[PDB]
Amino acid sequence: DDLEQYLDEKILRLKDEMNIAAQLDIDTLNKRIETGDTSLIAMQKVKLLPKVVSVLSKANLADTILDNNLLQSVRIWLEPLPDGSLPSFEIQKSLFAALNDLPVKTEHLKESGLGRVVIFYTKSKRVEAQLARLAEKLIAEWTRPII
Repeated sequence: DDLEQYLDEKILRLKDEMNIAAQLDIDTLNKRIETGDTSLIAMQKVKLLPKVVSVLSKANLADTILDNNLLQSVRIWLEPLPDGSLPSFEIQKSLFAALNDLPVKTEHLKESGLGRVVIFYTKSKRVEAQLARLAEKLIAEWTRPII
């Protein structure tokens, strides 16, 4: 309960770091676009990805991850930009593999916005089939009646 506050703060700091990385990468992309300089490339998310995968993979962190809406930040990494473009394949595959192991429920999808993003992955022509089908399996599962 102070052990539980320490876990919360640790997940909340990752949540912030993920959002800062995503915003930095968007700034870089916009600059690469404005200037046409292809030596500018967004790297903040990929540098942070190993930590995100590590944390998301820890069984005893599931409750803290789910209770602190870390899936919101996961959703921000996955979500399409307004032109419809997606993060790299490596980010998609790493995040979806990590989500495959988390006990996600409808309430988390609603609160994080992840539900509508995972649905988008089931439909977008830009997504590799293996990930589109995994997205379709996960959404069915996460929203299942619960016998």
